Amino acid sequence: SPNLCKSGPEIKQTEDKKAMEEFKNVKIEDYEREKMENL
Amino acid sequence: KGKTSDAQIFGKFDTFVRRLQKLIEIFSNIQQFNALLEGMD
Repeated sequence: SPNLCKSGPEIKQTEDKKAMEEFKNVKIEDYEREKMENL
Repeated sequence: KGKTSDAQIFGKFDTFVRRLQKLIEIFSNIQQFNALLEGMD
């Protein structure tokens, strides 16, 4: 389904070409930190 | 125990200690939700 995707929060926001191979690198880190606070 | 104005000050000190704990509790409630859960936050 297209319900899942990348750069989802806002569609074509900031216009970052680097984001597609970096904001992905950043978002798992941001999510990874969240689990370290839980435990 | 030795001998068979000072109390109202001790009461105003207990009230000051009570107010400081209430601010500490509201603090700890915010931190616990951060640790959790979108609805919890």
